[PDB]
Amino acid sequence: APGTFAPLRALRNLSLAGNRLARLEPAALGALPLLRSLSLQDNELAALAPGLLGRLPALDALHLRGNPWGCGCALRPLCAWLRRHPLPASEAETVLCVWPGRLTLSPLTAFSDAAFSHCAQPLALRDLAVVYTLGPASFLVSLASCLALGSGLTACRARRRRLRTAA
Amino acid sequence: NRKKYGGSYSAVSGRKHIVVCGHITLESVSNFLKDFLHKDRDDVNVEIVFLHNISPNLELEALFKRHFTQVEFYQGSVLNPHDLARVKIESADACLILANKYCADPDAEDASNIMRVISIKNYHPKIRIITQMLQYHNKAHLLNIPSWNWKEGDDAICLAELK
Amino acid sequence: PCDSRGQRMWWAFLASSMVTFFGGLFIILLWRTLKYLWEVGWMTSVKDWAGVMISAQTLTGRVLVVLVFALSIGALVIYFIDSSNPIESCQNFYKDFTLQIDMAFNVFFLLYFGLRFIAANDKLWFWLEVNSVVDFFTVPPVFVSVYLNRSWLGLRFLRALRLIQFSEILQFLNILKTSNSIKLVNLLSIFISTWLTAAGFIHLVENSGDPWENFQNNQALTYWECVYLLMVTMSTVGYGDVYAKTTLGRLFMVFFILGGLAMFASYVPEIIELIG
Amino acid sequence: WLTAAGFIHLVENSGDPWENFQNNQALTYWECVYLLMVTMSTVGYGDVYAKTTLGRLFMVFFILGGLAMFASYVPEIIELIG
Ligand SMILES: [Mg+2]
Repeated sequence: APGTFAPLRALRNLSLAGNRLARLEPAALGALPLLRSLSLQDNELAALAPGLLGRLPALDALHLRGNPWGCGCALRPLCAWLRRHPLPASEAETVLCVWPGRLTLSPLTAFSDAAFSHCAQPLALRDLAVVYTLGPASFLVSLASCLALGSGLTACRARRRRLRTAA
Repeated sequence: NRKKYGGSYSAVSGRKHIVVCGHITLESVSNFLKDFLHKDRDDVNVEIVFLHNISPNLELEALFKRHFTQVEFYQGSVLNPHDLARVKIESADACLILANKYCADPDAEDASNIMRVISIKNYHPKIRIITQMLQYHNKAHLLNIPSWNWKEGDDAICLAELK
Repeated sequence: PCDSRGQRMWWAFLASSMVTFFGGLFIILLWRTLKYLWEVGWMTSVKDWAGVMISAQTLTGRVLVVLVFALSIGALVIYFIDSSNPIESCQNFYKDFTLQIDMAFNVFFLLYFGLRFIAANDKLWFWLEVNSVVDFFTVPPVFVSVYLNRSWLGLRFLRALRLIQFSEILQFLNILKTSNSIKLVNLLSIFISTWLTAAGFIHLVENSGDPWENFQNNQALTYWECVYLLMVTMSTVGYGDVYAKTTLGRLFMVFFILGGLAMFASYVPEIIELIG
Repeated sequence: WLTAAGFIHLVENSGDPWENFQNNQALTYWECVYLLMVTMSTVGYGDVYAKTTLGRLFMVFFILGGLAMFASYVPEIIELIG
């Protein structure tokens, strides 16, 4: 339940390992500024939702072995944490992808930003205008092109007819 | 419940348009259109505007569809001055009244035709009118209308006389 | 890679289509109000040329009409194929074969829309036709999709509404003349278009849960299951094995029963009688 | 009625081929007759229904031609008997 851990202002290490937690929400943890490490090993966490790790500034050590990590964009905020909090090699070798496919059982630390460039980047200010203007601009261009083609064809036909009426 | 063919014709500069009213039917309209738009005739752009109270059926709607740019239809009554203003009788080059050649009472059909021509003359006297008359005497009745003047062009085609 | 979606950005495509349609309306109404408050014509010449093109009055016109028929069927098939894919996905334009075909179809539909607009008598009442609307909510999203390398299966079901303008196509080509056959094609087109469009809308709203619940009401209904659900619904049978669970799906079902059960009950017996 | 019930029986007892016959429903012929009567009568209890893809497809295409047939035949038969 969200807010379960809220009153615990002085938490340092929280253990949730060996459980059947399918999904962990940002509101479940609450604000834990003093939380220094978290344990989530041997669980059913398919992926960490965005905004979960944003409320733990002091989270320096994290355990993620034996978890069904579906290596997609849903864990983009996760690996970005791992890049700035390197894991020990013994722990790193056990943290692997789980999804069948291109990324099966590949270490999470082996995925770089370029590997997930296709993922949803935050909204920009150029593309925001481009998507808004693409529709009407394309419709106007099509209308102008049709008008120009029709005008040219009609002028050509009229010129051919009046220059060659007697011919 | 709606009027799908209710609308006002728009006069086009440089293009003469004629109005056809009276006995409008699939066979009659098809014959008129194949005579009017024949290839052997000189290339003149004339817009046909049909005015009739009864809404066209699927066959007549399809026939108007084949002549998409050539013809137009507007559901209305010839008696109403508003309907006559909708089809632009004021700017029309001519008005043609078709007749039901095959009718129970030829005098009644002639009465309907003189109705229609009197209505057009009442709304606009200058307009030239081409009509069909089943009986010869009703043509003489047509001559009694004040605006029925032959000099500028005004034609009564008596089927009995010509036959 | 895989699993390319973690969030939702449907508002891009939706707002592109919406701004196209509403900007057209605003410009037309502003032109009307501005006019209210203040040879033979080359505009008339191009309008007449476009009117000849829209009809099958010339060989090139017949070719255009037959192409419109074929590409409407093709775009419907493309939507059917893409229905299996997830609601939102990331794909590459120059490495996938379906997006190129869809782009060609939409470019053709845009040019055809331009021709129809040139040929139109009243611009305002042309802007509010169903064909124009389905052109507004189908082509701009595909252009946005190719620009952003991100495909959202949104209002693509509206392509089924392009199936309505088929009796008129056959009437232009002189194929369809007698009143009974025109009535048959009209009834069949309207019935099948409404069926497939409602099924597509149900598929979209069920696979993408209602927004105020953070999209947590997914039912995972395939398109064929939604077609079957619509058939069972407007047929009044109502098995209950498949039904709409989201609030938006239930709302559309409530507002669609009123207009769809009557449509079924008046169209199916008439179609059967006319074929008989 | 009997032919449609038999087709449902065959299709449901033999699951769609592309699923390697993994969609058996094991309906008796009487259950299929009852289902067809409930369907083309527009009642639609939902306690018995077709689950295979082929069965659902046939049911969709049979609804159109069978509900009208029921609604046109049953009152006429009752009137003739009366
Ligand atoms: Mg016109």
